[PDB]
Amino acid sequence: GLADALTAPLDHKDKGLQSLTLDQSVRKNEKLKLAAQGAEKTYGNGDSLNTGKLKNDKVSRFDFIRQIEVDGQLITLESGEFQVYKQSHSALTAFQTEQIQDSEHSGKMVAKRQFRIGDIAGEHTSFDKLPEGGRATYRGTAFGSDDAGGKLTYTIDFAAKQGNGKIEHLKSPELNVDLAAADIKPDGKRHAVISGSVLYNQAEKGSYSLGIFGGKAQEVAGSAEVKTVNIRHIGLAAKQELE
Amino acid sequence: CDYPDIKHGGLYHENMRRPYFPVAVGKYYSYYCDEHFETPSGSYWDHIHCTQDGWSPAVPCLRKCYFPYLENGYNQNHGRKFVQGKSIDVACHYALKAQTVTCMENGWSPTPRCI
Repeated sequence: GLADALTAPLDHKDKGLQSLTLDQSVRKNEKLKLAAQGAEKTYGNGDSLNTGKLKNDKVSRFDFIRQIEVDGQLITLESGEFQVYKQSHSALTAFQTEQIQDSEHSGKMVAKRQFRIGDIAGEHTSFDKLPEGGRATYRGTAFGSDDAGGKLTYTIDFAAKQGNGKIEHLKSPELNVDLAAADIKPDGKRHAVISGSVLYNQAEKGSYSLGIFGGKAQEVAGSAEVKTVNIRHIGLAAKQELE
Repeated sequence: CDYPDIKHGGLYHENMRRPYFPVAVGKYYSYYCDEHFETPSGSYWDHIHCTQDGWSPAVPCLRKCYFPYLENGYNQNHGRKFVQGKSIDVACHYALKAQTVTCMENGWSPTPRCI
C-alpha cells in the first residue's frame, strides 16, 4: 500500500499505527518528497503520514528528495530511500542517503551513503500508568543500512523499572550489540522512556533510546547509535506477544 | 556535561535523552543543524561529544552562505557555498559604500549586490 499512504487519506478502519507526525524527518522550512508505486506526495514538518495503509512488522520503502526553497526555487539537499517500520502502537522512519548536495556547488549532487533514524512516534505509554511488577519481553526487528534482518529482544522489569536487550543477526557483527540495563524515566510529557549504553565485546560503543507504547506497554520503539571501525545507526522496534 | 544547548540546531530524540543529563565523558549524541546551517562534517547532522573541555565541536552548527546571482556583476561564484567566516570580493559589472562580503552567523555581510 505504498502509493496509498501517499495518496489515500486516513480513514481509520485501517490497522494501527494509523498516523505518524513527521518532525525529525523534515526540518522546519524544508520539503520531503516521497514517491513510490506510481504515487507521490510532499511534506511537511508536522505533517502527518498515513501509516495505516502500510503493512505491520515490516519495512516500507519509498523514494525521497530533501529540498529547501532558496529565492522561489527548490534546491535538492539530499536524495535516497525513505524507510518506515510500523507496529500497532508505534512506528519509526529511517533515511538511507544515496546522494547529497555538493560541498562547493548548490546544484551538484554527490553520491554519499548515510543511514540515520528519523522519527519515533506512536501512542506513548504513560510513565505514571506503567505496570507495577512483572517482566514483559519484547521481540522484534533491528534494522540498519542495507539490512532489515536484525533481530531485537528486550526485557522490562516493571518492579525495578529497568530494561535490557540484545541485538542479533545483523550482517554487520559490530552492530549485534547488547542493550545494557537502563532505567525507565518519565518524559517531559511524562511518557515512559528508556536510554542507556550499547555494548560490543563487553565494551561501551554508544547509546540507545526506547519509547514505551500502547496503553499496556505492548511495544517499544527507538534507535541505537553504535561506534564501529568505519558510527552506525540502528532502528529498533519490538512488541510483547498478544493475548 | 549538562544537556547541550545547540545554537542553530539540536539533539535528536531530545526528549528521550534529556532526563539523563548531566552525562559522563565519552558520551556523544547525534544532532542536527538548522536551515542555512551545516556540521563541520559538511552534513546538516553529526554527533556531539562530551569532553573534559565541554561539548565538542564547540561550534556544532555553522552558517553556510550561498553566493547569489549578480545582476550587474561577474557570476563566477554564483551558487557557490561558503562557510561561516569567509570574505570575498565582488567583481561587479556598477558596484557595492563600498566595494568584500563575509559569511556571517546571520548571513552575508554586507549583501552581495552590484548597484
